[PDB]
Amino acid sequence: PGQGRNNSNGLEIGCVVDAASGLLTFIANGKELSTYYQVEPSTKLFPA
Amino acid sequence: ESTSNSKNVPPDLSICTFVLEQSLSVRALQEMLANMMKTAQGGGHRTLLYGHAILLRHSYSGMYLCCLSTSRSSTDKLAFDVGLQEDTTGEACWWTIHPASKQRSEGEKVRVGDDLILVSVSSERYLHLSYGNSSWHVDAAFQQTLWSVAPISSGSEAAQGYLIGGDVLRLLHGHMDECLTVPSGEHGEEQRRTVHYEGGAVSVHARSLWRLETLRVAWSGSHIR
Amino acid sequence: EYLMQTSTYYYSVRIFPGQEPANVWVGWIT
Amino acid sequence: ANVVVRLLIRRPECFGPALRGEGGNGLLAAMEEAIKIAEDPSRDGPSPTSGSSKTMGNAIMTFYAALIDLLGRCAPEMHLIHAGKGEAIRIRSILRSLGDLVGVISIAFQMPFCPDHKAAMVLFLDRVYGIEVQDFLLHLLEVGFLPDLRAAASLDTAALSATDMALALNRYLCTAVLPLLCGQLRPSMMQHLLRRLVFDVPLLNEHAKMPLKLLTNHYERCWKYYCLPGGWGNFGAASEEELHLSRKLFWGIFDALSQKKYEQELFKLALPCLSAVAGALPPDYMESNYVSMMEKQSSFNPQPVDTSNITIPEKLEYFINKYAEHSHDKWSMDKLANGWIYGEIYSDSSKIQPLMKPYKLLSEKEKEIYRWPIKESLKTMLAWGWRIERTREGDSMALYNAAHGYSPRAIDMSNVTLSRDLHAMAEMMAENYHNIWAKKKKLELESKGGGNHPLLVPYDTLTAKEKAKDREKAQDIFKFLQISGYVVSR
Repeated sequence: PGQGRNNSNGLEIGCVVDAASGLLTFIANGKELSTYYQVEPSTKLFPA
Repeated sequence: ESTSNSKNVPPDLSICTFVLEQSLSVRALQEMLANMMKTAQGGGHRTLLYGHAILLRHSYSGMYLCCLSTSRSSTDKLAFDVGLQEDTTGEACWWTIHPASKQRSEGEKVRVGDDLILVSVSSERYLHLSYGNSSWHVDAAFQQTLWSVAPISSGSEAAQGYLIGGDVLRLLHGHMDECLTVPSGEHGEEQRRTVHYEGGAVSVHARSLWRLETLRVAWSGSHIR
Repeated sequence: EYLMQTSTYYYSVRIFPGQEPANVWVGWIT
Repeated sequence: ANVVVRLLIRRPECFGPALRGEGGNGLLAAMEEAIKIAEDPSRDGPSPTSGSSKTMGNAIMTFYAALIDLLGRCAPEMHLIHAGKGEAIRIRSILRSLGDLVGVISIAFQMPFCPDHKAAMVLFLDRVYGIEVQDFLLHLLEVGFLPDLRAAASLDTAALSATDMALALNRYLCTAVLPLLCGQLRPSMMQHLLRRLVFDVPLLNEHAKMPLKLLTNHYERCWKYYCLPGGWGNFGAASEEELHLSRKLFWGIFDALSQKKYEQELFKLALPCLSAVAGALPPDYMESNYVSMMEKQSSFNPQPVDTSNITIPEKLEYFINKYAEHSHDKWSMDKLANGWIYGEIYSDSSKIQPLMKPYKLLSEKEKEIYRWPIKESLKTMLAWGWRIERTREGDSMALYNAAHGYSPRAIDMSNVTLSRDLHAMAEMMAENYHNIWAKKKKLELESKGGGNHPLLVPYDTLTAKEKAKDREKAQDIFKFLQISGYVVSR
């Protein structure tokens, strides 16, 4: 609910975590709400 | 190139040497491309006449000085500046001569050391000597400017390996095959000022070469006495 | 072992989200 | 021509007054220095100002006009016998080299001065350059913008208003047939030409203007005629029995063979076809006014309304205040870009604006300034009478992403598309605003007791410069009328 003025809503900055077993972080919101989707390591490839 | 200060600042004539390739009439406007030598190869050593188109060939470069269509000259916004180009194709390629005054006429034979007037056949402009800022600038303009020619060399000489001024050469020893050589320094600062001899591989190469030229502007490329 | 650091490969495939044409979904895919 | 060109360029002693260098003839400086000396002041440089229609005064800018006229008339003949294949290309090259001379369009653009010199100016472009390529015609799109605007105003049987230089203007437009021999944005010169035939001041001169309107539609797209056909159909229905016999010609030329691969609609062609049918029978007989009319189908308002006694129902309680605060936020953003900051004491030198505060604490003067146009607009379409909706999900007043918590944010609301009926309503509102501007112009003209202004004109008369401001105001109207869950429609 921050509602950032103009196009200032994160721009989906990516931050790879050291471990792929648990989770990788790829968010755009100013505060985290829920991106868990716990899966085994599958792939990392070109951005889409 | 300022050749007036012959005693103070020596000039160079290798870049100023010019050679005439062909002499045609303005009436003889040959047909354009998609009908280069078709019919203009009859005889040889054809004499030069007033009012005939002439082609200026530079001595050591095969570029031709004719009718550069550029607007880089902002001195008067109108006069074209003439440069050099390779192809002998297109109407903007030839210059034709004109007499200085009524003492001559169009159709005579040009004598040695006369006064000449040059006009571009394309833009109908003359060679100009406009002053940019206390300096010279060649321009293609419509103002009068006289010009003169000095014969440096002839093509009919039967040299076949004799000495002519303006030709670079090597000063070498007959027996030991020794020639002079100038060393190379760290970056062209001081070590290029020394002189020494060196034979063997360095004989037939670049650093052992100098140009021999006569002080006289007229007939500089003559047999050395 | 990214000691004295939080994450790595800080980058983004930027799409201006402030306009919100239809509240677009964003995330990785398999 | 070849001999005179060769001799004149061999001896160019026709120097310029201001520009340096050999030769001269620099219009971009000479014309501009001569106008400031000749137009307002007298013939000499230092001299008082006098003279109306005065056609070192009339000397130099006519000497030049003669010079470029001679150059244009001595330019080689084009597209009839010689087309770049007759050795005469060097003459054209020299003429173009005399780019600097390519600025003939720029020279003709300085419209305040004899109208006859513009004939030579356009003749030079016709001869040496040509506008056979569409790029130059897209750059210009008009023979003359201000002359076209002024010829509309100079149309009446009055002593001090017309019949002074309008005859010279008519002769110049008679010469101006350059567009003869796919509109991109909005070419609307046929609406300007429509005014010319309403009252034929120059006799027999309408023959030169007939093909300008006739051949234009052949090049033009059918859809490019948007509401100018509606206005022209209104005028044609009004004057179906009139000396304007080109109306039926335009009707035929459009309606017949306007059906391209698109096969555009004929419902809008049904509105004036029935009017023409009902107005063709009461007249008894014209010899040629109904011959070609076989298939007519595929198968100025100065005072719009008066709102002196119109009461506004008080259904506006929250969104009006919210959008007034939004307008004040936009003004605050503008003054922040200027450099103004909030303060306690007003100071123009220090750029202090104490009005940077919420609308509830704002001052009555600025409140009335922000509220009067919106209230007047709402009163106007309430007086006209249209339905008002109260959709629940259309509440987009606050949905996009300092002292007293004043933190305005920019909103990009120009990305929203609006319906055609709402576009028509906003166009009616824009016409009302233009009529208000015309009313203030009439009031100031009556107060002054004399003068003229070419902005007392309809939509299509407006060029792109003023149409940019018109479209910006229309976009503001769209932004105001596209939100708050309020929908106006018939």
